[PDB]
Amino acid sequence: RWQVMIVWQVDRMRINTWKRLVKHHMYISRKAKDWFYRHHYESTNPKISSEVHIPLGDAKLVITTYWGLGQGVSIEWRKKRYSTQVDPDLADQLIHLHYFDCKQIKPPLPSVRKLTED
Amino acid sequence: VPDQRSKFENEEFFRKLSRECEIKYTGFRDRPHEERQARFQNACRDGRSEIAFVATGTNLSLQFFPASWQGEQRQTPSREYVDLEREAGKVYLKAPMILNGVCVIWKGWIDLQRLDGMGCLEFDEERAQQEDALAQQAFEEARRRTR
Amino acid sequence: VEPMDPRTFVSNFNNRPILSGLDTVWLCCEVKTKDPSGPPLDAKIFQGKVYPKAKYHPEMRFLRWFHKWRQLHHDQEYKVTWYVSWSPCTRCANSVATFLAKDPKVTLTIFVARLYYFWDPDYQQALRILAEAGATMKIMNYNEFQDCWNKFVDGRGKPFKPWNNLPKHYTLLQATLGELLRHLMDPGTFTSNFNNKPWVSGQHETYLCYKVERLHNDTWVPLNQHRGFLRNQAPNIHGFPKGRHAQLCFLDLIPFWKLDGQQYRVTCFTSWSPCFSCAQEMAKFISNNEHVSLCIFAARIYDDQGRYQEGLRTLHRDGAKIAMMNYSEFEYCWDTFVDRQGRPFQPWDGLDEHSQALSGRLRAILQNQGN
RNA sequence: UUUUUUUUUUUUUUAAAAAAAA
RNA sequence: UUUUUUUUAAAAAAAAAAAAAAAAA
Ligand SMILES: [Zn+2]
Ligand SMILES: [Zn+2]
Repeated sequence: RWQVMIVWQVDRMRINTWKRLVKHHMYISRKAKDWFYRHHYESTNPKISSEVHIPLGDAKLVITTYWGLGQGVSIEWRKKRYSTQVDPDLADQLIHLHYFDCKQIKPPLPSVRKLTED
Repeated sequence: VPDQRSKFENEEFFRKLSRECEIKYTGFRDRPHEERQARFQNACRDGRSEIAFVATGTNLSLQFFPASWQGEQRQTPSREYVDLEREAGKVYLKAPMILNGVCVIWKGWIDLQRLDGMGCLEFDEERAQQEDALAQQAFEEARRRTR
Repeated sequence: VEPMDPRTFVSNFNNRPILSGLDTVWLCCEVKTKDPSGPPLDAKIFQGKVYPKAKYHPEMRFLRWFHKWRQLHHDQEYKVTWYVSWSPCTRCANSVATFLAKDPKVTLTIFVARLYYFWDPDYQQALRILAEAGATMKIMNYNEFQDCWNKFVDGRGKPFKPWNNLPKHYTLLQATLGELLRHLMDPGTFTSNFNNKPWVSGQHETYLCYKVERLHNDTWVPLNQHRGFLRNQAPNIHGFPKGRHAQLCFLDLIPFWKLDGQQYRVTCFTSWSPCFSCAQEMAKFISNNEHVSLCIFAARIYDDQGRYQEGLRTLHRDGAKIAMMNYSEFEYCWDTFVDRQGRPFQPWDGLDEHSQALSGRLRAILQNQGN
């Protein structure tokens, strides 16, 4: 089959800032203590750099990060085997209005529209 | 379906996504073109490759993945297809995707010699009730609240 | 020579494949003529930023310094040596390879401590382009580290003390450079050792050809990024390196890929049979790792009164699929892991006779357990 | 370069015990 | 009331030693 995924195309620099900020917020700070970072090897897909899983209640946002395409992003929304693609504005809204609080800090907060700067 | 169609005429990204965009294939650009067309024919005829379709705004790209890569054989998304026998000299792409609160089928055509083509979106009312879980109400409640 | 950071080079040039918390890519080059017996002309150590910037990388430092040197020096053939802490970067590799293709005189030898980003294709293709440009890239051993400490480290007379787990990481990194750079064994060593005419002269050192599949929901599909020949290391070349017998590096390199819970099999085209000091580790390894099955094709059965029968029995009983090398498997080993350059596979005298004789020996030794 | 641990001490706090002195 | 010894746990840095670093943890 030809299972369909949307992809936001972005260079290695912005994707590496995205990875740096998300692991800095899970591990160095305690803002994202409930977030998951599924590694590249746990993904059986050959074109996945990472799977940042953001548990939103009983649901879970998925930010899959890709390889060898530059690189690509894809945002899902999974709750009991039900997927839903999500544009970066809605993913930003769900992240900021479920997890974090409300200005520039030396680590900027993980925002998928700053990822998809273009 | 009615409020789904009302918000379907309300999304800001949908104005760009369903304006019959000029889709192009961004694959192996530095190589010859003829071999790009030939590789498009092999990729649309094989079972292990990906194909990417990019709009004019160089930000959004639909990518088709083989179902064995994820290792999940789901029966209900089976309507996605790459048609060549339907019409001569033109390849059709069909993909049912659940975008935000709505389930929309992406339909496009792309010439084998132009490698470019037309893409658009279309509501299909079957997937509104075929989703057994139907967490669109929960999605709605999550997306409307604001701190 | 101006020597920079005496002490930080111990855990900054650290032979360990995965090592985070770093900011500096180091580069410790030296320039020479075509004759290496002569003294070096100059040897300057450079320090380029890692993720900081691509324009101010150590490779760009070297590119700029070579430019400023060669406008003030005579143009001739140069044999430059590097010792870099990481592997080159995508942009750096794709510019350094252009710089090597621009001047045929300059010949690099990029020695790396750790490989930078070996698990994504965007870096792997860049490293393959750099290696195809004409720079022989080798993982640093003890001797290159001793050269780096002797030249480019402000030592106070103290000698180079190798850290713990240097040679295990050396073979763990060499067998993925050999798989990421499509390194293929020569035809000469293949027709020297892999042929199954019986041991009367030569053929002292065993070889390997591993191959990884996936067992997907449809069928088996091979991965192409885990394939190479993992020859067993020389036994204690100066005492400190561990001399690993029975392609120990394969079993030790098993977990290095971070194998998924997805079950599959790994093919091991060994040019011998796993000995008693190498098969019990295999049986334990296939015991505690249920997901990975390990199929084995052997050229010649190891028989030196080493009680190999019990090890082979407990290797087969746990779930390893041992067979013996026929012309199909020999053809695959010549087709995939040997740089045949287009030449077809040539057989020897008594291919099927020796194959069926050794397989009958395998039947008479393996299958007689419990009658 | 940094997190998680094991085993030993230097000085302090607290508690218990043995001995000597006023 | 003062002095010597042993022990139960902690604290500032140190040397003895290990594991995870999938890469600005
Ligand atoms: Zn670099
Ligand atoms: Zn052995």
